[PDB]
Amino acid sequence: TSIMAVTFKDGVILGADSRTTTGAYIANRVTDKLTRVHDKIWCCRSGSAADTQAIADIVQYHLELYTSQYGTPSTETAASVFKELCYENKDNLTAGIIVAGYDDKNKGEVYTIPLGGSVHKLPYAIAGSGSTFIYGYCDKNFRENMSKEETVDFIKHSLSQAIKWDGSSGGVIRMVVLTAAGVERLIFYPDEYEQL
Amino acid sequence: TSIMAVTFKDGVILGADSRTTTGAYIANRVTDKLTRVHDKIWCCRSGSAADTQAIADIVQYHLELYTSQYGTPSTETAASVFKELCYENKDNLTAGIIVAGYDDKNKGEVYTIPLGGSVHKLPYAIAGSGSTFIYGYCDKNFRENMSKEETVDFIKHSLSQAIKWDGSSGGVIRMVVLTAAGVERLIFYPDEYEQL
Amino acid sequence: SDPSSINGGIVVAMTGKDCVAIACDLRLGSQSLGVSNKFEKIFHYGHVFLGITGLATDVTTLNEMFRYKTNLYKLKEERAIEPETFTQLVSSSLYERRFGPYFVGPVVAGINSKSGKPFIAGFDLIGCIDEAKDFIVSGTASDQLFGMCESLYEPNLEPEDLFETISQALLNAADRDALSGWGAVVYIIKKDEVVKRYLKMRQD
Amino acid sequence: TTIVGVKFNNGVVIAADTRSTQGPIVADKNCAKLHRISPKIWCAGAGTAADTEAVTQLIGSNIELHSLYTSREPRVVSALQMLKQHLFKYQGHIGAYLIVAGVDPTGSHLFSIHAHGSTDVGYYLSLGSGSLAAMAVLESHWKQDLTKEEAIKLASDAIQAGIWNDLGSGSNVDVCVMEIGKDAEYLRNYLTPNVREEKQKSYKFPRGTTAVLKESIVNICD
Amino acid sequence: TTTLAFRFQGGIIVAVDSRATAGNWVASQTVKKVIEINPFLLGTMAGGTADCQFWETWLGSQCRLHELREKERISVAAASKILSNLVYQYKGAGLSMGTMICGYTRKEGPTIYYVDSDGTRLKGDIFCVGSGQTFAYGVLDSNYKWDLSVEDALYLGKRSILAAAHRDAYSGGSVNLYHVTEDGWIYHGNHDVGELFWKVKEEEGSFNNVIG
Amino acid sequence: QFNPYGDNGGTILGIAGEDFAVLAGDTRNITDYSINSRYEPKVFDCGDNIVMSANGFAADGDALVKRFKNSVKWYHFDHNDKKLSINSAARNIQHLLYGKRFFPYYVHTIIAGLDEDGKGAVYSFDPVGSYEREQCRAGGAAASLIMPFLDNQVNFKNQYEPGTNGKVKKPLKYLSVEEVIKLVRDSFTSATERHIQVGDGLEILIVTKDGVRKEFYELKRD
Amino acid sequence: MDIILGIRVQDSVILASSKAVTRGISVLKDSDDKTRQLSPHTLMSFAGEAGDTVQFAEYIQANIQLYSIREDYELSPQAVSSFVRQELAKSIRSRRPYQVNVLIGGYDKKKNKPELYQIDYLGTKVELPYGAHGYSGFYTFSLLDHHYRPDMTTEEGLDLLKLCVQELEKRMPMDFKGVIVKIVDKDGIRQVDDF
Amino acid sequence: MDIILGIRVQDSVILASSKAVTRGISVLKDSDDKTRQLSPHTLMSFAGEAGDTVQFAEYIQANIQLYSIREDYELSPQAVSSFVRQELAKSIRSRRPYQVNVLIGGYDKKKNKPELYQIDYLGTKVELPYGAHGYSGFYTFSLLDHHYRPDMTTEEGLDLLKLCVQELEKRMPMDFKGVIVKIVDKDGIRQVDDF
Amino acid sequence: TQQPIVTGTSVISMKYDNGVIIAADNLGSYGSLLRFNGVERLIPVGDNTVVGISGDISDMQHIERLLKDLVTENAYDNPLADAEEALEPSYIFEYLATVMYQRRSKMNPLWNAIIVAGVQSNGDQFLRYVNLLGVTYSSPTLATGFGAHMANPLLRKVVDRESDIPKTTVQVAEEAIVNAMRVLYYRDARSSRNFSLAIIDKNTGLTFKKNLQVENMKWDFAKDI
Ligand SMILES: *[C@@](C)(CO)[C@](*)(O)[C@H](Cc1ccccc1)NC(=O)[C@H](Cc1ccc(OC)cc1)NC(=O)[C@H](C)NC(=O)CN1CCOCC1
Ligand SMILES: *[C@@](C)(CO)[C@](*)(O)[C@H](Cc1ccccc1)NC(=O)[C@H](Cc1ccc(OC)cc1)NC(=O)[C@H](C)NC(=O)CN1CCOCC1
Ligand SMILES: *[C@@](C)(CO)[C@](*)(O)[C@H](Cc1ccccc1)NC(=O)[C@H](Cc1ccc(OC)cc1)NC(=O)[C@H](C)NC(=O)CN1CCOCC1
Ligand SMILES: *[C@@](C)(CO)[C@](*)(O)[C@H](Cc1ccccc1)NC(=O)[C@H](Cc1ccc(OC)cc1)NC(=O)[C@H](C)NC(=O)CN1CCOCC1
Ligand SMILES: [Mg+2]
Ligand SMILES: [Mg+2]
Ligand SMILES: [Mg+2]
Repeated sequence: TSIMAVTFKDGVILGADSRTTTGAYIANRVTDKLTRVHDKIWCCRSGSAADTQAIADIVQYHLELYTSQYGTPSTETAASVFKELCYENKDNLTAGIIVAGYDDKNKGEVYTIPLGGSVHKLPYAIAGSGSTFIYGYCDKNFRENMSKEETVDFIKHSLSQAIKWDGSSGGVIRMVVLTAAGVERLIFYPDEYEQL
Repeated sequence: TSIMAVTFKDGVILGADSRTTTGAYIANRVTDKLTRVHDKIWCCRSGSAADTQAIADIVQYHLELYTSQYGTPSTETAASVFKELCYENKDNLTAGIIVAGYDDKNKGEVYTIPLGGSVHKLPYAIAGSGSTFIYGYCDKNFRENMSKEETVDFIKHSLSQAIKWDGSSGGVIRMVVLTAAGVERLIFYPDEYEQL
Repeated sequence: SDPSSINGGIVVAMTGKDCVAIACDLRLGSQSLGVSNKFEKIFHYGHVFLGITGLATDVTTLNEMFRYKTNLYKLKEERAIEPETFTQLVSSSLYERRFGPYFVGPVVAGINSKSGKPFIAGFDLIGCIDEAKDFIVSGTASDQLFGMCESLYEPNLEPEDLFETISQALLNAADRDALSGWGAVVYIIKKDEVVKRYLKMRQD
Repeated sequence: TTIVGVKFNNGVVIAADTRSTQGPIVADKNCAKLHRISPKIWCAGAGTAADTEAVTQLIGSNIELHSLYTSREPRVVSALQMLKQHLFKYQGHIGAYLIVAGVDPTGSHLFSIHAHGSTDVGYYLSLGSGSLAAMAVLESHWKQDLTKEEAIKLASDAIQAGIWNDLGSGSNVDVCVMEIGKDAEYLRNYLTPNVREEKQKSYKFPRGTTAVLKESIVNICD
Repeated sequence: TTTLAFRFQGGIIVAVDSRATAGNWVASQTVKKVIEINPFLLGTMAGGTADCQFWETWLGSQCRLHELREKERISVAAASKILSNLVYQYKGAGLSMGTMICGYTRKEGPTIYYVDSDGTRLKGDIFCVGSGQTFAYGVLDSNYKWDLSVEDALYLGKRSILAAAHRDAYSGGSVNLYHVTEDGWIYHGNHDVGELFWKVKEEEGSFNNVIG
Repeated sequence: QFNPYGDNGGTILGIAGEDFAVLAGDTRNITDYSINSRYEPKVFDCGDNIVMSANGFAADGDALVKRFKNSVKWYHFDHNDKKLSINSAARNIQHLLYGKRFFPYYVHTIIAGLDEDGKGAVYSFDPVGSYEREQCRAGGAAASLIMPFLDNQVNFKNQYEPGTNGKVKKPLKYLSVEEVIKLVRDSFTSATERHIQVGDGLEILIVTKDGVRKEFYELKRD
Repeated sequence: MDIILGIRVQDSVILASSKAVTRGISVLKDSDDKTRQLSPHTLMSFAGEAGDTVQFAEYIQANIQLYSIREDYELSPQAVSSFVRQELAKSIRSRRPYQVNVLIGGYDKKKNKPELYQIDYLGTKVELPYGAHGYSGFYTFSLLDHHYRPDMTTEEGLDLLKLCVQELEKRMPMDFKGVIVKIVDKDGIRQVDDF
Repeated sequence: MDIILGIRVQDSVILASSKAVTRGISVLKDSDDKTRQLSPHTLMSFAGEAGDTVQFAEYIQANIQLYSIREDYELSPQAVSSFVRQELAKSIRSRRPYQVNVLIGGYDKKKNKPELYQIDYLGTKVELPYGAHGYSGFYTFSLLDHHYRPDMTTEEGLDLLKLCVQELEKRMPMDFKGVIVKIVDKDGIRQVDDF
Repeated sequence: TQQPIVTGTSVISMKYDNGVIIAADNLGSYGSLLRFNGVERLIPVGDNTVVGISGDISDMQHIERLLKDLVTENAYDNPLADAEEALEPSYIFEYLATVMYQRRSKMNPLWNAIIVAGVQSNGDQFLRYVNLLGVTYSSPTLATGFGAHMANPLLRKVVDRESDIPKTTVQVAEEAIVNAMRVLYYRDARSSRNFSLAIIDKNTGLTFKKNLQVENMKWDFAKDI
């Protein structure tokens, strides 16, 4: 994997490639690594496909039960549930999850949760094997309060580079836009992003 | 280490940090990883300090003996001697060397030699542990036939990022400019590059 | 210390025209040392026959266990268990010990008393059912048995001809395996008579 | 094994070869790798043979009870959810690799599950040792908006690729077609391209060839 | 393998089985485990087939060179020591051999030497070598007397291999008999265990453990 | 760590008649679960009416055959074009094999031809050079399947004269070349059914006093 | 532990068991009786891991004695052997298995027949005319294959047994300090004092 | 191999060496002489790795015999022991060391004194009144510490040696099939046939 | 004893009626890092042979030098170096096969899988494989690495046996090869989009095509998943 989530003026955008591997074999070239745990709280999944799925399913269950009793959960709350699972089962998990959501009070928020189960709230986050190759690029190019079109380009260019160098990354670039307007799914094919 | 060599209009420039480590301890914070094997053929050293030194010394000896008999060696010739040593002793070496030189016929040339001892002629090369973090940035920013000032900025900004993310890299940014004019040594201190 | 090849032994089953045959060797050893030449590996519960190869303690244990289970079956069902049903019972019982298995290679053989159809089946140590029209093999000389059966076997053999085929399959397979042999028993099974024959074979 | 699953116009089709192996030995030359979870949800299974059969029966049993409880036809996502949570719980020790497909009130579906409990979605999928041979064919010939007869052809061609090119696959091609609004049709031995040629000789022995030491009538009656 | 050779009043008996194994796979049932070095010398083979077969044939070439150079047949002691000194040079390399060098010379009389691959060399009257050696010992020791007749000694040797062939899973096939006298060795036939066992069982009344 | 050995599968089979000998071998070549070639011959005419096959690790097999073929050539040069007898070939091959006792050729070797009395001869070797003349030998991946069938049909093992109370054995007799080829073809079709590494094609080399003849037959390709 | 033998003849079962108890480079005892009487007509010899052997033997003994008192009846040798096998068959899949091999010699009073059962620590049971555990079998089985007849007397059985002990004393590496011999027949269990 | 003892008394050195040659679960021989005469008044016993023992003993024997023929003179026991030690001291740092432990019993004709040297495979030499190699020492040293006197006769030495063999036969795990005893004195080397 | 550092993935090839086709992508992988993109893994020897190499690239460059040297050495004292005594594909292969097996026998292998494709002087198609173990084999279609698992099945559908070779044209053959290269780009995680392809024809000779790209790819269905 190569995944990232980026806050901006109107909210937050999540981005991911679509490659799943079993060794050097691509088991699935059209994967959806951006998953819904709540209406406007989503996560990017990296690490073990099985572990991250099992975690996301449990979180989605917890937030559904939270909503039934206390109404819409905050993005921080969603990240805390992810953390609790990742931290308490650190010995048996290989999951690097980025949590991203949109409140109307808090706007866009991004939390990253690495292997150990620690929580880190950031303006933007990158993760997955292909993230290593774009730390330099993303630090140099990220600006706070970008527009939607700027953030889409930032993610597209970043993941394009991650995909180019990382063999464990590829396929399409999926994106999910979280704003007050709603939820928008974007897809970008090799023929576009490869020649950026 | 984080090292790089970049060809440009007037020739080639080599760049390196100055950190040497023994675990997480910095044994030398003012290292010179840019070494002279000939008047206008230099190399960047990454990997084992002892191995790369022993190789560079042998190469410098070979090129000195070459010059005594056949006159100035080409940059390709210098890279071939490095390769021969690295390839034939691949089991006992941990050396990632970038060879960079200036001919008047061939102008600036860069050859990179990774662990296996293969040779790769490129417009520019990056290597060392800290190179991983700037593949994205360098690919996006490199242009052929840059000026001296542009190339210096390209290397300075690149190594600045490599240094920022890599714990195995730091200290000063040394550079060596190879042109028809001669050899110029440049140094750039933390207070300048850190806030780029 | 490979549980399935400490004691040695083989079982083979075949189908014929309105009949089935199941055969086994008599050896029980402890690696190189031959200990017993009377150790039969075929048992029966009513008209359903079960052969078991592998670790002898488990062979004994499973026989006792399936006798136990088929006796309670018959008391509650008020009828003898059929081969297809027993096959399922064997599979369930083996998979119950999924992460601490019996080191065995069971083989079911018999004729369904209602339909009259000949039935054979094989299992791995963990319960996978292996059903076959022709033959099932098991034990330390299974490779040999596979080769013998695949070449010698033809469909719809008469009981007297089927006896010759299965016997020659077992004997020649056993003689190429160090841990199998030391005598042999063949069961010829018809709809309502079963003949048991002891074979003369080389005793080395 | 080689197994595949292919989506089409009004449903989904799955297929499989019929070889079972023990190391290099062919244990079963015509085993059934296509399993019925519910009437219109079918499974193709590769990996540990006993595990695929046992996990498919258990979830199939629980699906039937669930269907009876809810007074509803079972959904593929329920089978998928139950299988994956069972397999995940056992951390890959239950070596079941499944292609789950079927039709339900929600529509037609195609999924795969791995032993550690991860699931995929797709229009075409392949699992097992001959999945690379099969996927090569699927990647070459698949297209959007397949018909029923095109999907069957594509599926069986993908299985044939495994049969011929993978040593872990062989013998016959089983197929199951699950179309919306219709009964699922299981096509056992849909193709049989590996019939054994006539033997050169009959090895029927003269009666009396085998030396016998003892005879006795066995009592099977009470 | 099971191989034996014992000394007695009438010379030396040598008896061997004929099985070859690769794990539990019976590779052969008709292998020659006695190699005839000259008209007065025999070598028995146990352990690695290639190791035994190669080096004992080589031993035969060395013995031939001795009698060419010295104009005299090699002693059993010297012949055995050529083999033992050879395998000692390879000690640790992983050769696997249990051999017996049996023969008659004027200066020595009937003589048997045990030679193995860790360099052990022993003169003795009775030895059994191979995976089934213990089974052969059991029968041989409990029936051995120095005063056995040639007829009885031949049978005991044959019967001891049969005992081991039966009990030891890695022995079997057939029994090869040899008798070594002052006049040289005499071959006393190949005896298939397939027929020999039942013949011995019936005539002798032994092997009551087996279903008759 | 680098593993210098590999397993290229396949199986071979040698039978000797009264005035002839056959050496057969399938033409399939494999690594792991992939087919490298459907027709890669491993039974070779080495000159002097000697046919040879070294089955197992093909690189070692080819190396050995190459060295023996070369050995035959130099035998002619050094000993006035004298014909290399099958027994002398056998002894020579032992020294080839044992020369690498501590880094062995990973192959089961079989050679066939005629002895110096004109009678059919088959010799077989273990990987390090132990050898033995026989009427019959199967080698390679399916050796354990075929060999017991040969014991029964060539050497009439476990077969007694009918009605003689298991007292009189079926007498040994030489088989005709027609009968032998029937057994070879049935052996290989049986082996192809139950062994995954065996199939594609069968190539038989028949050796009489007139020379070396070849026959080819198709085998199942799954 | 180490050497335990058993021979079933016409009218009795004879068990021979070594007297040595060795630990390290010291023979701690040369008069150890490696046997327990389970019932008046049933004897069990045992060999194997230190501690386990006696602990198991006495545990079986207690159970058979408990049965005898409860039912006022002696279990058949076949029944006792089956009970013992099952205990070992349980044991082998325990956290710490009993590493004990046993021979059970008994006289069935209902059948008027001697019976010998060989059971290893895995729970592998076989009825035999003669039996042995450990390395002893590698010598004695072939010896008995030759010299044993099914219709022998107790005296003939003892001479046959002397032949086994002599062979073992000749070819076995370790000094096992002779054997204690016991006879099981219609009159119960008795020990031969001069062997 | 296994048991080799040595006792130096007033006028002689007495070496006792076990007769058993065991390999696996079979005693292959019970009359093995684990000794070589190096010179008329020097005897060497040996124990250790199979093959190595005899190969080393005979190699030393050949060298001492060569010396004797060259100089027409017998090396002193002290000189022979020093030669043997050095050969072992070389051996221990070879590619494959000799795993052989030796005792050298000799009578120095110039001094008119018996001498006993114990040398292990490392090349560790000591002169002793009594010596043993392997597990034997764990019993015999303490026994001899008690019963040994420096002025004993050859007969007293043999009785002292009988006491050692009896103790070993009682407490040692393995059957070593008795010992061959040899005496080294002013008249050379002779073997006691009835021990 | 080695471990491969910079590696090249699949090399694929097949025979057709008049000659052979061979292809390999232009990637030099450094583990999971797709390090070098201008690597040529097809090396022509003369005008009648192409050697395709996968595996360790430092060893590939060594083999390049050997072949280069072989051409030089063959020209020495050879007036027919460009005629009857030119290097045949069969000579080039046997030389490499010898070297590969010798290196494995010295426990220091050249970590490569190699396919030698060419046309003999008599017009016959040559196609044979050799690898680090010294294992050699020939077939109407040959492929290394992932190509063995994914390309061979596709190429065998065109040429399944010897008799299919005369029936196969260069257009049909090249189409299959190019299709296989696309499939490998979908499914091999260490493959690149850019590749080289070579045709050695008995009439038209050696045609070396550089900077080819995988195209006509199906990705649109991804939006629905
Ligand atoms: C990139 C592609 C490489 O890791 C991503 O991290 C990707 C994330 C992803 C994939 C699908 C859906 C959502 C998110 N991860 C994988 O593709 C993952 C690689 C991986 C395997 C095992 C790991 O440690 C346990 C960590 C990462 N692939 C898988 O999970 C595949 C489906 N399964 C296997 O490779 C089988 N594994 C099971 C665990 O043990 C090793 C073998
Ligand atoms: C960056 C700092 C991290 O690797 C560079 O690669 C740097 C290159 C350099 C340093 C000085 C002068 C010229 C070039 N490498 C190091 O600083 C190097 C790290 C390294 C150690 C061992 C390696 O494998 C053998 C590879 C890289 N540091 C050293 O060589 C220091 C001086 N020595 C040690 O750490 C002692 N090593 C010796 C080799 O075995 C492990 C312990
Ligand atoms: C192909 C044939 C594998 O090459 C398929 O995956 C196939 C799937 C299948 C499903 C249902 C019914 C039949 C076949 N799998 C097998 O045939 C499977 C191969 C296999 C076994 C074990 C494995 O390790 C987890 C992986 C693959 N065969 C079996 O399970 C056979 C029937 N049983 C055994 O081999 C039992 N052995 C296991 C080892 O211990 C001794 C007994
Ligand atoms: C009995 C049957 C127990 O093996 C005999 O010892 C028998 C002796 C014998 C001697 C000459 C001719 C035929 C038979 N030994 C064997 O048959 C022997 C058993 C054995 C196998 C491997 C060994 O290495 C530790 C030692 C002994 N069988 C073989 O040698 C078989 C035919 N070949 C191989 O196992 C090939 N191996 C040999 C060692 O190098 C690797 C390849
Ligand atoms: Mg830093
Ligand atoms: Mg036997
Ligand atoms: Mg196939």
